Amino acid sequence: DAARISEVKAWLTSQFEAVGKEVPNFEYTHRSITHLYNLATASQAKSQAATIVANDFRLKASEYRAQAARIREILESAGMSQESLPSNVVSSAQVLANVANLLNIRDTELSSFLVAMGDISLRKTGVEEKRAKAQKESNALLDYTRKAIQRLTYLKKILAQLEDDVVPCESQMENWKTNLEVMAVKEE
Amino acid sequence: DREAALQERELAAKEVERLRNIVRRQRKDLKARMLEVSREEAERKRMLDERANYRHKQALLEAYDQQCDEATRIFAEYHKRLQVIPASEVVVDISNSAKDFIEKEVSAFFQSPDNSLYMLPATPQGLARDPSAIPSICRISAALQYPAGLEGSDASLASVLESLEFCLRVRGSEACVLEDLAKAIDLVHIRQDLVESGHSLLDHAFRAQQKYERTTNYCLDLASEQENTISDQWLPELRTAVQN
Amino acid sequence: IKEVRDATLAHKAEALELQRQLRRLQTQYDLLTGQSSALIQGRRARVAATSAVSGQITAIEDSLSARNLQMNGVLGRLASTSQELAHYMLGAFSLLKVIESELQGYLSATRSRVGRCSALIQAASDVQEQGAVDDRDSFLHGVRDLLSIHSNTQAGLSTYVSAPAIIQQIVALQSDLSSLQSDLENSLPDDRNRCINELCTHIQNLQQLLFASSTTAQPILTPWPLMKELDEMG
Amino acid sequence: QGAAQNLPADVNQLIDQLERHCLAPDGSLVTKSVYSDLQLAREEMSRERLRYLEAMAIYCEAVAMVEEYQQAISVANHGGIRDVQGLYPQLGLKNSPQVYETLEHRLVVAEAAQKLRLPLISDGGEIHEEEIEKWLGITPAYLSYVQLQNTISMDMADYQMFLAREIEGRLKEKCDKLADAIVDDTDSSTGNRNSSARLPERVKFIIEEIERDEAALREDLYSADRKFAEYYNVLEQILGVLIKLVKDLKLEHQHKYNEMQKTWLCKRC
Repeated sequence: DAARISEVKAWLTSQFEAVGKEVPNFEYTHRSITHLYNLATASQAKSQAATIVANDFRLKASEYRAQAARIREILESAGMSQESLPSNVVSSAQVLANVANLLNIRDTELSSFLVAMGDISLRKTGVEEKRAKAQKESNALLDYTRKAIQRLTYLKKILAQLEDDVVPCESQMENWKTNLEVMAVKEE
Repeated sequence: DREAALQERELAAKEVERLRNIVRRQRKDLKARMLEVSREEAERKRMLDERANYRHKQALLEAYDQQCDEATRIFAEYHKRLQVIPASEVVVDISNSAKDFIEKEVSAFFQSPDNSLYMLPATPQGLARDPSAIPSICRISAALQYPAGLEGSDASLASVLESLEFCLRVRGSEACVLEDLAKAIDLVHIRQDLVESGHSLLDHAFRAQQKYERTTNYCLDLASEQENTISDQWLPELRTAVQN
Repeated sequence: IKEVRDATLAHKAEALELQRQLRRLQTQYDLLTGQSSALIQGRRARVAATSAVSGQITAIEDSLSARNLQMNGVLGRLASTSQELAHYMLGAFSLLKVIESELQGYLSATRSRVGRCSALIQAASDVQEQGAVDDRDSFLHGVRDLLSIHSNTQAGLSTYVSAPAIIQQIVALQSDLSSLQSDLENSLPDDRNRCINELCTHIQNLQQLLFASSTTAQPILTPWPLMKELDEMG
Repeated sequence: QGAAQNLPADVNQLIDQLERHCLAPDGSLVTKSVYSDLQLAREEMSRERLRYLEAMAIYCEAVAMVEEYQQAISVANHGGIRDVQGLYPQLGLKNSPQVYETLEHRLVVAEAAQKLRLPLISDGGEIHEEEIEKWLGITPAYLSYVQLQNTISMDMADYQMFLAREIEGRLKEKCDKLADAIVDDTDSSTGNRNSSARLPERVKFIIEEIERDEAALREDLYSADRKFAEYYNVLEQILGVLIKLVKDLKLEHQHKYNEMQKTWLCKRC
């Protein structure tokens, strides 16, 4: 907790409205302080991760712009096609790569075909089957929970009385030990 | 009846492996083919630079041809007229030639393998200047120039890290690498967070298994020895009555 | 009967699902093969092109190598004019001026050689280059400095380790990522699923013997004497 | 496990607002910290995308096809009887990007000098950094303004036609086959030209899933973790009451009942 009070005091300068959030936690945290510190540590890591990533992409964007205008000479180096440019080259080059352009076409010089089918499938085909096969157990875990849940209710159906019956059981038995000495004298 | 349903399982349970198995064996072969072309399409690149710069040298040859044709033209007639204070400036200009001499020889010796190695940032001049891209080489270019790091040690500093993240490259071999550059460090945290999920349940589940294989065995063991004893005792409880 | 059909057909659905995945695979493999296959022949075409360029650079290098000496000659012939002046019309001074212009374009070598000297030091610091680059690469270390949060004790301390990091912290990148990778592949599921069954065996043995067997014996073996001696009690 | 279930329930009390209210800090307020710029860069790229890779998606063919004359050269020596007249028509399909090569001697130097900083005049604030460095590093190349003309001398026979053959044809199929094997999945019949212009959405359904669906899977597998946990509780529950049951009642109460009754059944004994 001594770690959270340190960094929260830094976050506190920005969590101005969150007081209505924090104030309710301090009524319940006793069993979750460590959890929220575990949340706090990982989240604090994500922040500085976000800060680095902001710089990384921003520069990575400003330099796509430079290298972009470098290769744009492919258009003008064929400048005789300026009148027919939009109908043939822009139309095709956009209507395919436009969505893929941001994350999926940067290496079209060496992996255009490679990514679109192989690598793109390598992700989707990698994740879909593994989850689906993982879902075959998981939906059996729904089964294993479903049977388990009814086992609990079916089990508690008998413990619905057995857990209550012990108090009757203790009283309906211990009376005998009081008389046992009077019993122990009749065996003669 | 039972066999008919079993057959309905049979048709499923003979192809089921065949689909994944044929797919996944190809999956690994596909992966190689991607990289196994990358290093050779790279050869095109490293080859391309050879073409580019040498083409520039062809241009330079034509250019210096165009700096010598007139230059070598203009001297002769003045030389011929004399062959057939201002002396000092010529003389110190002669000293200029003496250094020019060897430094025209380098005009050729520039392309000694030394420049063949200087070609690494040179042909793509935008990648050259340290005071312009010495951080950019390690952000924008690293994803690109990675494989030559095994030969060109300078890039290795950005490659070996990836070469140890080679599982990360396998899942993003060509273009997806540039985005995990940001996301991966969180992904490991998320995986760390996931194993912490095992921690958040093992923290008290271990005690359960620890608790039970002790507590359970007591009950198992004690009940056994109890049962094997009282078993021989219930029968006597009838022996007391059979005559009575 | 419906219970089994679902169980069988549900696996058939998995088969049908997987069926799509196979058809999702072969068609692109040829295109994945083809364009690469064309590249492989491109090597052979490039095998010639590699000789082609060599036959080009040589034919051009040997030209400038023949002219430069001729260029050097005219200056070496210009020295004779200097030696002629030493032995003793104006346009010879415009000639001198244009030779000075050559010095300007000559210096292009100088701007290159210093660049050539850039490689001559960019190579010398061979395995040390990572440390010298950390001065303009701190962004890369921060990634680890984020990874250091996996080591809270090393969180702040990892800041100054950035210098030998590229050769030393590499192992932390390896061990951490490789472990949490390897842990993911065959510990994150496997150990967790494996562990889980043990609790299932715990409900098992308790049920099998402590509950089922214990309640299967006592309530059946007990009632008989209860009624028999009470029978005499009547 | 009565108390053990109160604990997560008690934790659930504040964790509830950790979800509805405090997720904004980690997912919404971080914009105040840095996540605005990151998304501005992410949105900035969404404009770099429209600018940049349009040339890349066709540049990949210029330096690839242009190879087809590089092989032609050596053969076209003893094929020298034809090299010249074989130039113009054939290059219309196989070797038009030759112009890049025949002009690479300048454009590779000119692309960085003029074009690399000229997608739009807004780069005018950085024209100065490019020039002060290029004005020196490019000094050897600047002396090549006459070589460019000589290559342009006969290649001019090429800069009037190739629009109609390799520009017209090579890309015509280029987009399709690349688009095909993504719509062959379930809509093969429409992949020819129909689902082509519709491909960006169709592929986006895969690109987006590579970020949104992986994240959805993360919770699917993370929920599966919760499934194990909630599965754990119920099993941890049932046994937690079975383990106590035998010791508290069966071994204790059930045994202490009958072996005491026996002395009553077997009392006259």
